[PDB]
Amino acid sequence: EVQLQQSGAELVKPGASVKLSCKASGYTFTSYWMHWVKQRPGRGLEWIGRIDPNGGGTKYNEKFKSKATLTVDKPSSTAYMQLSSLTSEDSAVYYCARMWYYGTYYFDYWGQGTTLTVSS
Amino acid sequence: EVQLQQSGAELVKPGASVKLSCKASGYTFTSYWMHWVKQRPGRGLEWIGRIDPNGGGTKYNEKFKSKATLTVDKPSSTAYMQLSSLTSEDSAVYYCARMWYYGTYYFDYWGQGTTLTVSS
Amino acid sequence: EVQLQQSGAELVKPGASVKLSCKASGYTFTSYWMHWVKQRPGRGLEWIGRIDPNGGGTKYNEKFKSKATLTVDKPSSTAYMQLSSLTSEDSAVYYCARMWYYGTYYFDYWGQGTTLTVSS
Amino acid sequence: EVQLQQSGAELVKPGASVKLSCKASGYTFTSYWMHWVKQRPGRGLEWIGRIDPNGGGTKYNEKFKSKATLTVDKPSSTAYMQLSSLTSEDSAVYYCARMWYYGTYYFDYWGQGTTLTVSS
Amino acid sequence: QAVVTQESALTTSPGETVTLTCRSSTGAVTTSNYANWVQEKPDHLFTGLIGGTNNRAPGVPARFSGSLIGNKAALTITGAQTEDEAIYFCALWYSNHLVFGGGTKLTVLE
Amino acid sequence: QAVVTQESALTTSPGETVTLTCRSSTGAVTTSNYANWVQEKPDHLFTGLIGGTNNRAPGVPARFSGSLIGNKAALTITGAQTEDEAIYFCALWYSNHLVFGGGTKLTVLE
Amino acid sequence: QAVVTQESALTTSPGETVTLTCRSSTGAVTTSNYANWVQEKPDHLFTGLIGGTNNRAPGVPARFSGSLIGNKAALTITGAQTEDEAIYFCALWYSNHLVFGGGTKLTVLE
Amino acid sequence: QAVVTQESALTTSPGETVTLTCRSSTGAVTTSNYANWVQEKPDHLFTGLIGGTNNRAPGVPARFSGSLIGNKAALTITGAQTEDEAIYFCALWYSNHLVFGGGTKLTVLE
Repeated sequence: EVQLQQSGAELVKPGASVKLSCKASGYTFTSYWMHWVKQRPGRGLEWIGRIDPNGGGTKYNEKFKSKATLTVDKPSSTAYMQLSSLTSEDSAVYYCARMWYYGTYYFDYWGQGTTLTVSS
Repeated sequence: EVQLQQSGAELVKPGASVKLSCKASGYTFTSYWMHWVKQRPGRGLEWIGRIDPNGGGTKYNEKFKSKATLTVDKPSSTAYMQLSSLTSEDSAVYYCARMWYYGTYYFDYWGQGTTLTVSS
Repeated sequence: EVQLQQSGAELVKPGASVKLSCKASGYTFTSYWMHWVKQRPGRGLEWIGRIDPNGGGTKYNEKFKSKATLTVDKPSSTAYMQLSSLTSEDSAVYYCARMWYYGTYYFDYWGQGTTLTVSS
Repeated sequence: EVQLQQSGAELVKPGASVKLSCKASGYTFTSYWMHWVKQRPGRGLEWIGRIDPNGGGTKYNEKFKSKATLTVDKPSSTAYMQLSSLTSEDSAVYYCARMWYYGTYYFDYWGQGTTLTVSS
Repeated sequence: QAVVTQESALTTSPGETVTLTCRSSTGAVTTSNYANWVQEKPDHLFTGLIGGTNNRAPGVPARFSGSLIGNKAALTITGAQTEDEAIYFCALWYSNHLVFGGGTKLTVLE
Repeated sequence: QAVVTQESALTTSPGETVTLTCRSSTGAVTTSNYANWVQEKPDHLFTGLIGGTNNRAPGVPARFSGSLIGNKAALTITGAQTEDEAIYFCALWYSNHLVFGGGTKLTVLE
Repeated sequence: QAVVTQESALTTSPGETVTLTCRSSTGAVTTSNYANWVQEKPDHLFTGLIGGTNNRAPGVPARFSGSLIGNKAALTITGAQTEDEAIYFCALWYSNHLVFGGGTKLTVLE
Repeated sequence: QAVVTQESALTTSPGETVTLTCRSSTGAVTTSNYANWVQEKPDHLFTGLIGGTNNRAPGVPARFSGSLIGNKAALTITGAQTEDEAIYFCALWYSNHLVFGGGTKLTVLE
């Protein structure tokens, strides 16, 4: 209210490719920009990228660009993150957050974060 | 009240075969169908199968059917889950839950879940 | 009050030999028998053995007897547990508890448990 | 108030060299001596060393002296700890704490501790 | 294979109304999915709240109600209390077994 | 070898009565098993509540009582309070050592 | 590459005022860093509190304010309440992506 | 090498008095060990309570006192409150560095 929705937990194994989602109550992404924050103890929070549902335009870091990925199910209201070829250090709790800056209006609201378990 | 009972924690090593139980206050399984929910961070909750104490009839997933297993001690009131040939990713907290759908009457009551430690 | 004392945390590496202690406020062990409960998620609680400070007499399980060990610093008031040749599954939280059964009088009081970290 | 500041979490991989910081509200280190407490379950708390910002003078343990390191950003107010060639057991929560003994005045105030994640 | 999707969390205040949703990746959720909402509380405590889309378990106020909205199953919570703060998993029936969502975590302020 | 079994958890409300049970896999629990019930609280805090089947430790109200029902040992809790929310492990004596159940976790609402 | 630094924690009492700071390792924090302060609460619950250095999100009292002090970005909290006990992360904008501090954890007594 | 030993925990009730002790494995604790007692609270929050055997940090009531009993250093707590529930680590000085006990965890009921 306005609330954002990710899955509890997902299980994957090294070398496999998994995808996490972020919905809006909401109604739909785009527009209300998308984030993916990674949380691994002490480290706390990492970043990843964004996606332009209307027709593409993602942005990450020199390190993320391989595994990184950002997307949507515009005919519904979903946003997506894909870790291709996961590793045991991919394991973590990735947060999704929207909106703006691009700058619609005018603050993020967090999800709960999916526990990515890798692997056994 | 009505309460369901599983063991605190069990220790096993890879390639070994362990078995977890689920009792009822209760009185006995069957009937009041059985579940096994697996919990591993982010992933949250997985499923496994059921058992027909009166004379067999378990059901799982294409992936579970190997390690999967569902049972009872009808002369007492126990339900059972057996992980044959465990792995380090078998490690988790497996929930047991009953009843119905089959559809006796008319909701599940959870256990506390056994911590399956694998291994050291 | 009456309170029992173990160390916060101890760090060891595989193949190394470490020793954990259990004191009494108290005053001293013996007599007021000694326990060592091992805690590893789901598994919850395991056992280990006892020691007869006055002049020896420990008892464990067929599996414990190798690594197992139970002792004291009678000239002070300490009780002891020694894991010889630890492994990565030795890692856990071991509880110490006293007294009786032998049967002095007439209930256990727990310690807090040492976090055994193995290893890195 | 008076408060001390370390980073949430840092991610590193074995053989890599990372550095953690400790600030003061405060204003600056030196002087108000520096500590680094390592926390790994059961083990609880370990130590590491100190640094003399004015012109060097660190002190650790026979075991720490390799990986150990203590420093500052005197033109700002930061204190520093560097783990060269980290390992998977370097992983932990390292606390920073100041002051005194040397003995300015006259108690430590803790930070929150950085989660050092090693590695995946 | 069957993947269930729900919101990863929703926040709220006591007295408000929050709806949680549940969709299947093989088509529309339907009555033969017998959508269940089981409440999970800290230390892995699981309780079936609703089953068969709209059926309340014993000891559950009718503040909790479930339904099918379009092609999604929904759990609505009315007059949200503090005690409700919990994870709400969706478990759907596909012929002979159960598939679980990742669980929607609902928070209050407080 | 000796495996001890107990309920993995029980839920309740303040004022109710809940019984916890404990069975051996080598036969009937008996007096020479000297069944113990030690209460565990968060952060691994362990307290012996009852021992020798029915013997209360000092500082334990007689709300807590233990016994043998048939071939099972039992711990009954009467007038359940909130403060009682804890794990209840069963530790049985087999000649010269102690075997522990997985611990029954009891919850209140609240 | 861009490393963000903040205090690893600050302690306080209800009614006091605490300032949290945020510095870049590539130079002075500036308006084009659009410094954000997002509040995190237990169980990974994240909420954007302030953005664009000084802009409050909806539902945020003006007790929370942000700014640039010299070459540092700052978040000041006035009339600190208990409910404020949380981790306060700083997220800075570098052209096309976001870099996060390790999060400053603020405690009250109580 | 220098190993510090303390009780792994102590339990109590509000208003009581509990003493925590600290011994060195190289001999008697002495004034040149400058025994410190730093309080740790959940989420790794550390606070120096006492130093130099008997010296209280600012903002610490004289309910907290430290000393040397025989060959042990001691921290006594008088009129124990609830808020005191915490881990109490002993850190001893050996010439040029600090050695820490495993921390004594003190509980109240409540």
